[PDB]
Amino acid sequence: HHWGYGKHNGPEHWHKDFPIAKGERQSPVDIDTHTAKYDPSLKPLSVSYDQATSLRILNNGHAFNVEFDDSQDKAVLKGGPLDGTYRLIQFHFHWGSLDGQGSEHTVDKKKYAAELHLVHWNTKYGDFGKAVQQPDGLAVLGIFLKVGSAKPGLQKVVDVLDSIKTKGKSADFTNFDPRGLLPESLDYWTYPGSLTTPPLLECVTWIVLKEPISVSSEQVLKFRKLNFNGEGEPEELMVDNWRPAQPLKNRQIKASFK
Ligand SMILES: COc1ncnc(NCCc2ccc(S(N)(=O)=O)cc2)c1[N+](=O)[O-]
Ligand SMILES: [Zn+2]
Repeated sequence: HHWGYGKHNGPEHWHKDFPIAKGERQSPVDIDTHTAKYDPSLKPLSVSYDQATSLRILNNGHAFNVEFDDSQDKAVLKGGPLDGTYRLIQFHFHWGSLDGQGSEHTVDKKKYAAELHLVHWNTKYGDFGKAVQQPDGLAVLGIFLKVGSAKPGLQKVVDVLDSIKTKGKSADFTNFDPRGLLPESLDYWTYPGSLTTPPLLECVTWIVLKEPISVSSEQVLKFRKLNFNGEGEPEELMVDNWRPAQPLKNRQIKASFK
């Protein structure tokens, strides 16, 4: 009976195994754009993805991760609100059963169809596993998806999904360029928070871009054809794998723009 997204093991249940679920800096949150403070000391975000080396794509039973070689400084996030250098390890998405929901963060209570998470770890901690045990260990860049025009740079990901339909399947996934998933503007909001899945560790500086990317109806339909279950178990479509907004508690959201 492990965690998941259903009535009996979904987000309302997580605090039983992972008590920090009710902690002081949980994610996601609703971004109240009128209450977010413009911070003219915030730097432009530096996204340096020119040398990213993707390796593999994996269905883990919750989402699918595109994993990268993070054994060298190749795909790094820095500046913005960050001190130092954070290395890209994987990206994944959260999405809905319908285009009206699917994002984890919301903007003035608006849900988007999906949300992309590019996960990076602080190089001062030497690796991902050590980084998640630190309050400034990860920087996750979050990008909203709306449905409209296709995102050409996403198609390579959509086309490999039928090869990892069920939990525990993986495939070869080399030479994927994550620059193709970025909107034009790097204007962002930022706040201190957590992983949005168990173990829910409070180790994340969240950087959420204001500008969503457009993906087609066909592209997000292919996400919804994935499965939560393993091969040869009853089919449970992989949809609605998002945690809802959590209390802001004692925190400020900063804006990099007016
Ligand atoms: C012991 O090490 C680990 N310790 C904690 N969590 C781990 N896996 C969670 C990683 C994760 C990354 C990002 C997000 S989100 N949705 O907030 O972007 C959620 C979970 C691992 N690990 O399996 O390596
Ligand atoms: Zn995520």
